[PDB]
Amino acid sequence: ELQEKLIAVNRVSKTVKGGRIFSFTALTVVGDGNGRVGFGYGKAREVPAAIQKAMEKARRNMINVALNNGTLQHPVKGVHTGSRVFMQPASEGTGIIAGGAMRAVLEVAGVHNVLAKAYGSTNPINVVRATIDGLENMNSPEMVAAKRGK
Amino acid sequence: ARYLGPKLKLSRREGTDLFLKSGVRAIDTKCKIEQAPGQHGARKPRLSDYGVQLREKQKVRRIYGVLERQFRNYYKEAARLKGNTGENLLALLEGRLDNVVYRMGFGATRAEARQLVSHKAIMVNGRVVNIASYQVSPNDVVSIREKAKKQSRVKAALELAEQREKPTWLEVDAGKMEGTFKRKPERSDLSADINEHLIVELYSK
Amino acid sequence: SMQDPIADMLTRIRNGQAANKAAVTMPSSKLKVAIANVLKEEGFIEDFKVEGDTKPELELTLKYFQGKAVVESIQRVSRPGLRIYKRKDELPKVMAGLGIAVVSTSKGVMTDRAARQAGLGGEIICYVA
Amino acid sequence: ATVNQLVRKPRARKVAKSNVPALEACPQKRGVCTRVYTTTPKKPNSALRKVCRVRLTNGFEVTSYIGGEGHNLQEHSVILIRGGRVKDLPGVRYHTVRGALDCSGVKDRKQARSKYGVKRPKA
Amino acid sequence: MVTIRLARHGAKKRPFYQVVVADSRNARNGRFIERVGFFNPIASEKEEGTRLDLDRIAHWVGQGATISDRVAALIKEVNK
Amino acid sequence: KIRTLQGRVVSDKMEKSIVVAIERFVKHPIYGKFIKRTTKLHVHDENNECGIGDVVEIRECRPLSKTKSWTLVRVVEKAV
RNA sequence: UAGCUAGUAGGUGGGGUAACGGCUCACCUAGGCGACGAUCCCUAGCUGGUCUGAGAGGAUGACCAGCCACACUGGAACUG
RNA sequence: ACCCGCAGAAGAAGCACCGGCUAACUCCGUGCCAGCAGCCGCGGUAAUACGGAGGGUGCAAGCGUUAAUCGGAAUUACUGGGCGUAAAGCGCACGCAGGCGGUUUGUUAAGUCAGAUGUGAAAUCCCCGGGCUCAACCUGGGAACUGCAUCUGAUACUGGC
Repeated sequence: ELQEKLIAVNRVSKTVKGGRIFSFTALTVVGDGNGRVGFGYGKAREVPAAIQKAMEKARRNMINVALNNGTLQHPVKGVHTGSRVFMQPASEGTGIIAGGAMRAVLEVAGVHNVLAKAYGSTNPINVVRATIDGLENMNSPEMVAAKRGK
Repeated sequence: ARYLGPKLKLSRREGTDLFLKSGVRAIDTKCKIEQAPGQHGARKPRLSDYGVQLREKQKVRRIYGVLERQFRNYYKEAARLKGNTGENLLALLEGRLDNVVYRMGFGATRAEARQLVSHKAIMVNGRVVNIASYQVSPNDVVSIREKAKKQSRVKAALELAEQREKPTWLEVDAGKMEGTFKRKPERSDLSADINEHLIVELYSK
Repeated sequence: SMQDPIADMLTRIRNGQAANKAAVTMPSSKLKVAIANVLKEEGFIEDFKVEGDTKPELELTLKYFQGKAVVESIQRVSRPGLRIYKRKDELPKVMAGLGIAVVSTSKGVMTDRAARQAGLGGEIICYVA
Repeated sequence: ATVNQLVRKPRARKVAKSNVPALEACPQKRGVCTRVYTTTPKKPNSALRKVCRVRLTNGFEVTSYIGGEGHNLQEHSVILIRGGRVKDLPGVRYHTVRGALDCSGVKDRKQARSKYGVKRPKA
Repeated sequence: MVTIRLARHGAKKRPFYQVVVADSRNARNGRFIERVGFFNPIASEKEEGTRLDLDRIAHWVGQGATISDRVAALIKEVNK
Repeated sequence: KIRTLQGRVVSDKMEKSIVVAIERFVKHPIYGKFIKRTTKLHVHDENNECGIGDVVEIRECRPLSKTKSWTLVRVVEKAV
């Protein structure tokens, strides 16, 4: 059930001998709509080929989580450099909310409502990979029974 | 406010049917959809993300003819009681009198239904109506006045309503030309192409 | 750290599980052993041992089961200067409801679950996930 | 990070005040013309920019831009000004507007007439 | 000094007419001590348009407050 | 019971006045800490049982002088 | 803004007032306040509330609720 | 107030914008000139930005345009920040008030929380009615107004002895 999302795509400029050269770069995520997402970055000549190089990175590793009520099992924190992400679980099917640099990473994994926020610097690659670090921060079940609840 | 271009220009720019300038031809003729696309879209643009966004926002507006200040008010009313703006927004457009008078078949378009209310040809709960931007509720009864039942445009609109899928939100009888609202509409029971993916994220980033 | 020894009690634990250690040690007090039983009663620790009398020390054995760490967050919120007080119905639900808050009341420390039932409020001791 | 210091020295903030301070919170102000001229030639942008000096009853004197094609403004003529930066001019943050007893109107204009104020051409 | 009087309500052209106990000082519509009924002019074409608390009114006028002759004539409309 | 306060005598020789300091806690409206606040008043005495830096118990009475509307009841430490 | 009072700082007996008060006439003394911001000029009435925002905070009080002040501008008495 | 008719399209559409951000524009005119803006700037003979033709795009009895107040502004950080070098430890030692202070048995109970008695009026924000073209509004009931004043209780902890 493979699904892909483009988050951002732009051109870049670079210095060479006595001048400059232009190229394309993309930021993407890929997931299964039910438990996993992977993140990709990529640069190339021609824009579709840059996007495709990012999709191949998003397939190089995926993070697999146990989503609960189409939302988070518990609150989570994710960090990459200056970009800090925090997420509170959402109630009543509503609460979405959050910009594409958080939302796109979760709408590809099967999340329907989530109260995500980003803090610090807003480079979207760092925010997306901090959202992925927050998905490495979530735990699985509802099995260990060590707390009364809830 | 009005639209002064040919009403099919909108559908020909969209490559999609918007239920505009309708009558006893019903569908496709001479709508020229993807046969006369004009000067743009053939060749469909990529453009900015701000495209869908705006051109997708206009497609969910112009299908109900609603003005931006109305659309922002319905987004406020759809953001009530945690009902979701991707869902409870449809009830504020589909439940509006210029859509109800159209769904009942008194007008062939939402414009023609709106016109019939501005011409005082319609009643709601036994009283005449002149405001078409008004919400209808269950047990409200809507009907055409005897002084207007013989207009050829209504005659055609009722023959077109028989060529259209019947709604599960309201009833109408062709012999009395009277109909009653029954239940407020639902996404998986409206079962048609209207947006969700943008009406969940308006007026914010 | 002697100017806030209960903030230091949480620091020693937060850094102890970050180093993935089994035992955490500190100087002992009536409030630390009252809190140690709350931490044992929530199962973050499996033992609290007092040694010395005669330089009394409190050693806490962390209860590692079913994966890494014993807590995800362990915040104090109150401070000896900036004392934070909640009313009986203003007690927050920690960790989206999967965690505890602790209050000192007017007789000694208890969890927000018990403070709710008793109809009590007071000063915040910790919020634990 | 200590707790009682802002009782001794409360922390300060910057208020944005005005970039057009002579308006005293009004959309326009009336004053008198003291000088009519053109600015010194500046930047690789080559043009002849039309300006006047305006004196106000509140103790301000400002340089203001004369938009629209062609003008005949005299000295001592009474004029109105509106606020807004123009970076092609030196430090100018005011526009002098065409509703004046001595000042000429813009001619040969059929579109965009809500600015400057021009009546629809006959025939 | 204190009168059992009318308060127009409804601002311009849309009166609601409430009957209240109020001082001769200050306000002419609001600021009242106790409400003792209503005289609503547009009452859904029903007889529900008039209400009067005759027991509390009798205690206010007994204790020394003025009752308006306009309200004394309206006591008949609530029977009696 | 009557309105009483306790405090320490700040200034004790004023013929028929003594100056007392009254201490309490209050929350700072922005910085959230409960801080100490001290208030001063003049108290009437004719019986001379106290001295500077001694502790007294006082009651409210009638206004008599600038900031003097309170009077002395008893001394609370007395030894020294 | 680094100076500020001086019926000010603490007492005594009448007279005035519904009544506290250096209200008011006498007489008995010499202080009192302030950098932990006294005090004085510039500007300005204040508030239910309104506006903004997620809130804190910021802005602001017409209009609809509630006080004060003021009556050519300055000044004096009566009546109560 | 409210409601119904009469012959007749009858009297009835304008305003801004069109490279990048931020969508709609091709062909001409001018040619570093003339005039635009929020910012780079647009303009020298093939200028999407200026002007003109024909169109497009948005709003509509309006449309554009702005001083003045907030948000965005974590860009004064109380919630919510920084101090090696971007913005900052103020050249370095002692030290009174101020502020801070280990551990335990008593004790005061200001602060705190608890409980109770008063208050947070009329409006108003929110939910649902009534009544006037819709709605506003004017009104009816709920829910709020997380606050505030006092009198008792408890003393974990801050102050105090």
